[PDB]
Parts: sequence; C-alpha cells; structure tokens
Amino acid sequence: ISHILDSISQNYLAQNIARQAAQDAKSLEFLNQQLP
Amino acid sequence: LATPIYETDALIQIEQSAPETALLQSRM
Amino acid sequence: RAVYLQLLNRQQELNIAKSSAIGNVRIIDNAVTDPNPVRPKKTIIIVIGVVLG
Repeated sequence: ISHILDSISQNYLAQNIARQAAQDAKSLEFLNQQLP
Repeated sequence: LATPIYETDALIQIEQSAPETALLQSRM
Repeated sequence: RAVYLQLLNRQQELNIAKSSAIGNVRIIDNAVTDPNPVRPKKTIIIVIGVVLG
C-alpha cells in the first residue's frame, strides 16, 4: 500500500509538471509540422 | 481471526483543491 | 508596407491559434461500462417481497 500510494503521488506530480507544459507543447508540435 | 487492515497516508502541497480532489480519483 | 508585414504576422498568429485551438473540453475519462448491472437490485427486491408478504 505504501508503494501504491507513492506511485499515485509520483504519477500525479509528474502529470502536473507535464500538464503545466501542455498548451505550448501542441503549439510547438504544429509549428514543427508547419515549417516549410 | 479477521485479517488486519493497515492504513497509509501522504501529504501533498497544492501551489482550488476541489478539481484536484476530483482528478486524483479519475481512472486516468 | 510595414502595416502589410504587421498584418501578415497577425494573420500567421491567428492561423496557428485556429489550427491548434485547444477547446474547453478535455475528455479525462472515455466512457466505460460497469459490468455489474445497476437494475434490477435483486437483494432489495427479495427483501421487499418478503416484507410485503
């Protein structure tokens, strides 16, 4: 149970670190796909 | 004879807290 | 001609934002079905039948 709760917390924290870096991620991917 | 049930806990700092409460228990 | 390039830049920014357009809807959980039926609830039906009898 300790390992499970630790994994839950780590996943939540890593997602939010990633979620914070999200709107720009799609913009940058489309910009990469749009460069002539 | 009943199987013991232990309880573990953790403390998270939020930099709200209702949407995060709902999102924590999401299937994702 | 400066306003021409300014409008071109604004148009390109609008093209980027229109193409990406992250909407107000982010599907957190796609629909899934609970394998346990919600109706009929057999236990309460049997209890109600016994009590009514």
